Amino acid sequence: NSSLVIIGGVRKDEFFRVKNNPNSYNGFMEQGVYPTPAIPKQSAWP
Amino acid sequence: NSSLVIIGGVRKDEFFRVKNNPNSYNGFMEQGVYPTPAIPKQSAWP
Amino acid sequence: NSSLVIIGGVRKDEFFRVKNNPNSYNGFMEQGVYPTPAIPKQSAWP
Amino acid sequence: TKDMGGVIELKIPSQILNKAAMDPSSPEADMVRGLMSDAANAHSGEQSFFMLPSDTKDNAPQYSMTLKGIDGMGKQYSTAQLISDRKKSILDRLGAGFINVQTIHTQFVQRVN
Amino acid sequence: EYGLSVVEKVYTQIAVGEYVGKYKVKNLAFRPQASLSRTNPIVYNSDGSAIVGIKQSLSAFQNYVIIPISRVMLMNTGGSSSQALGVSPLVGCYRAWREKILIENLEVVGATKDMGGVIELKIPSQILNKAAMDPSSPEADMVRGLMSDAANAHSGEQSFFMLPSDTKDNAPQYSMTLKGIDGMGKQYSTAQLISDRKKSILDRLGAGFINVQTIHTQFVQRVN
Amino acid sequence: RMSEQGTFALAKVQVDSERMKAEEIRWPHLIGTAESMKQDATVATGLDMLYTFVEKAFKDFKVIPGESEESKKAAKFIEYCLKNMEGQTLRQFARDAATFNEYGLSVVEKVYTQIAVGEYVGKYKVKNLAFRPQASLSRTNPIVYNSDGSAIVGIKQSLSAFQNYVIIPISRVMLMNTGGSSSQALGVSPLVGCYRAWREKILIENLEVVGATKDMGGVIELKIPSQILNKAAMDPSSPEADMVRGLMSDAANAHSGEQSFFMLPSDTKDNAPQYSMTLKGIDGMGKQYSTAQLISDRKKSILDRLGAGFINVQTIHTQFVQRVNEIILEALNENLLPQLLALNDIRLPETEMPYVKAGEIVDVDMEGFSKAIQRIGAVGYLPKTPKVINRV
Amino acid sequence: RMSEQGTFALAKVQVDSERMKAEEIRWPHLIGTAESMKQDATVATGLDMLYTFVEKAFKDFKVIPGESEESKKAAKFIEYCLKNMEGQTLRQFARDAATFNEYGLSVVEKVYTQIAVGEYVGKYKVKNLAFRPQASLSRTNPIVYNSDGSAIVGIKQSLSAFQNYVIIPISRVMLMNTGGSSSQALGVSPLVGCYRAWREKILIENLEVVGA
Amino acid sequence: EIILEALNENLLPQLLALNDIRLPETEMPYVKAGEIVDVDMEGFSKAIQRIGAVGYLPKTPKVINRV
Repeated sequence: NSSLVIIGGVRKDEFFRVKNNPNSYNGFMEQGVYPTPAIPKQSAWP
Repeated sequence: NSSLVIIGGVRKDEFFRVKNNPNSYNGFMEQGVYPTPAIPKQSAWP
Repeated sequence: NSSLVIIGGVRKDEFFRVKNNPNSYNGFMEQGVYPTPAIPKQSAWP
Repeated sequence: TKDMGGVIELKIPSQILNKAAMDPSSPEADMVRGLMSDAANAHSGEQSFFMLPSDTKDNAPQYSMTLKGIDGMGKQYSTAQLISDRKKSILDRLGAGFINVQTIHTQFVQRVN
Repeated sequence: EYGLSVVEKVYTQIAVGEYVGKYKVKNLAFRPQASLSRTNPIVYNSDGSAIVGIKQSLSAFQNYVIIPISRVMLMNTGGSSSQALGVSPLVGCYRAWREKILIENLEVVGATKDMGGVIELKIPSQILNKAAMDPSSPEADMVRGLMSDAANAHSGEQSFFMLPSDTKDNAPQYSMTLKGIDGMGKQYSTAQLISDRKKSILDRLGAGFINVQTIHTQFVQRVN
Repeated sequence: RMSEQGTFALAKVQVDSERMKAEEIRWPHLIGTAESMKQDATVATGLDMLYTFVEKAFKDFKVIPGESEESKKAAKFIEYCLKNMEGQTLRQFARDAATFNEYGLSVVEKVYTQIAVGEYVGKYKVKNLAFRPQASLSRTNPIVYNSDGSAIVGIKQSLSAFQNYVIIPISRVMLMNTGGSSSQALGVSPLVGCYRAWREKILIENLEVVGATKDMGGVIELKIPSQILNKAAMDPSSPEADMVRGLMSDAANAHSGEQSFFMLPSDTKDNAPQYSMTLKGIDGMGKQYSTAQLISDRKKSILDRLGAGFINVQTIHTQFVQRVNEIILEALNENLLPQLLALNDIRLPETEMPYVKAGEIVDVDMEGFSKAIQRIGAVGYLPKTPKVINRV
Repeated sequence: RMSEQGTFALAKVQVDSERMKAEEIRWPHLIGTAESMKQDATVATGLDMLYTFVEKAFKDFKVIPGESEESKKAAKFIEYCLKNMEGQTLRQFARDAATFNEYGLSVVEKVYTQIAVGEYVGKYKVKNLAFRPQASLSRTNPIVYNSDGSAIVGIKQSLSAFQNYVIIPISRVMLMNTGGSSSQALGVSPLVGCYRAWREKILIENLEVVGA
Repeated sequence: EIILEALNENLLPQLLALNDIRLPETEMPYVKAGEIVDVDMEGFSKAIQRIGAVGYLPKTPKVINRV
């Protein structure tokens, strides 16, 4: 009885683990009709 | 039976404990598409 | 059976005890982005 | 001044309230004194939230927190337009009713002259 | 501002100049209303017929008396010739100013206390009570985590909630809801209350046009 | 008769006025509260626009001589002195003098020097109209009076201003103040009055930022039986632990896109289901006070005291600038010029004293002026002089 | 009498003004905070439109002579010198001088050279109105005063600007500043005041993108 | 105006001093910046007529070159 309630986005440790995951796909990858170089292909910041 | 009801932000001791926590991630850290130097990377005030 | 119903802000004794508490944090302390000298850091009036 | 819409109401079992009143040096007394000061300072800010026990004894819960509101309909008479009608009623007798927006005011002054 | 104004005329002789031998006026010495006598400022005859002079307090001659009427130039407004202490234009405004201030105070506290959408959490009291008496128990650690996580709960790229779904009665054990006013909000619209009182104050000074030959120009001519 | 029978009570009129102020705006503190204001983007803007036209007026200044031949020579010497200060110009002086709109007060000291070589060798110029900053003055008593509160003998400057990281006689100082009568040495800063409104304006803006950040409407909530949550916490190498770790990352990345969906078990144990997913919303009514119009009222409240309230949309703003110009000209015409002529023993009658006239703050209308000359000219009421010709 | 009885207090008026600022906009930092602003599409646009008309004004400049014959000859020589700087024009100088709208301050050094062959052989032109960038100045004390805080003796430039990848006397330097009185050597940048509003404006735009 | 003050009062007096051109105060030339707003052809043309039709406009090459 230690991890009943989980709130996301309120810890730096949890934020960067999801952000730096190479398999992660987030909202900033919406390529739309055809891919364009204006939209990132990786989750982690440069 | 001493700590049933908890209200946040109504004590200076508790407010600074969360604010000064180096692992805290709050709403003022919203980096967006890519990081910018106009947005803090630490919770505590300088 | 003497203190069933409590109404706040209707007594001077209760108002000043909360107001003069050094640990109190009220709505007039909203520092926002970064602290400014236009907003008080203590609850009690000068 | 008396339109207390959205005021905070707290419900606590009377066992805690009664124990504090007769045992000033008991753990119930400390928590009650904390509530009387914490609830007064309950504003909206960067760290405002509420945490209450979720026990239940009957169809109603033991602990609850709700914001009150007028259960029905508010006032209807719109006292604002009542005052405006009476102000124009007063100024008309002095010929100075144009401030509510040869003239009437100029002709009125000639009478006194 | 005070219905009244006192100026004393002082004359001096010329030493060297175009009009040597004549008398100038040295200073039209202003006597502040605050430095005057607080008890009787103006003294009359044995009857209430005329004025013999104006009294100044003895406390104005210190660092941190009756002046004859013939030496003083009196100006007053808002009253007839029989009102020595004229009616200040702020008389009348006063009641409206008292209301205007009070309403503005209610707006500030009202906006601060409109906790709509605040986060409320419900937890079984077994966990809360165990933490209070066992600071070194797993319940204590999770409670301390909630007190900090809930304070930082903003909206961002990773905000979500995960709660146990246990149920003991018609109501669930764990829940999370955002509060709202259960009914109707305020009705009086304090905004238009203040606007009416502001126009009420400025009208007495003829400067009410800022709320949007004129009235303001004619008002200045009176003072001149 | 020829005898004063009273006092101005300078020393009392002050001491009442310091009590009747909120304590953050009394003399030794107002110097800090002014510079902790200004950093408001509506307060800076009001002061900047005021200085814009004050500098313009005192740029193309003119000295108007009298009728006699003596006055014309004096006017030329005055123009030379005012345009040849070593390292100073009237525009810089005007923008230093106009600081009484921030602190109610302004101190300038007159220093005279002799000419070595030039057109007026042997005479005395003015070296610098030395501005004394209000911040470097004495924080205790800035202004010293007689044994009584009747008149002023001088102004005190702090001893800490003579360091790197005293009483100046009144006859050497040019004092400018505004907002008060002649009996208020420390004038009323136009920021007095604004102060209470500025305090509110700031607080409301702070609430808007935190309020918009904390409006978690539509946030995702997940309910899972506590058997899975508890098993993961005590068995890090169990299948429950793997699925819990997957949820903590998948839920964070849950956006809307081309492949967004949810799939949950449909088991049921009681009136409520075991697994669920709902989007939260405010259960009731939202905020009511509409903090937007609160700020707009307070902004117009602040700018009105500076006459610059028209930005919220002959004028009020132009008339306000003329007030500042006239105060400076009185000190310049009546305190410096008579003394400057006395040093070079140019003694003239009252009607022959030259005076300095400030420039015009509003540009001339070419359309209006050109057709105004014709209408006067076509009748013959306009004299034939080089003064009229040079106006084109 | 003919004697000063006070000081301008340049060295104090500064030291009060650096405290009364949020720490991200004090001298050694403002150089970075300016260039980390500008990349806002409303801040760039405001500065660009200002420079548009400043360059226009100082393009078709004119020199107005006096009445005597001596002044007319002097005016012609002035026009030649101002229009014949080696590698510089007044438009470039105007758009370098106007940088005090970003940093409160601008430093230009005057260099004179002799003429070898030309219409005015033997006289002295101005070679370049050398602009000293605010970023290459001294980050500790940029401006040096007397033993007292009365006047300015010169301006210091960092030693790191003489490398590829010192105190200049005041008599050689043309100082321009805005937003402050004569007692504020480091003028108030127009971006002071804007700063708090810019911080909020950015944060809100970030919330809109993640919210949608 | 800020730029012109530095240009008129710091460079020009020093530049003339080096080439020993010493003049009285009233004979110092000064630099005048250009106009930031373009001239209105409609307004200017009809302004010249109104002044010209009365005879208040001098006959000089300065006026002629303005076209």
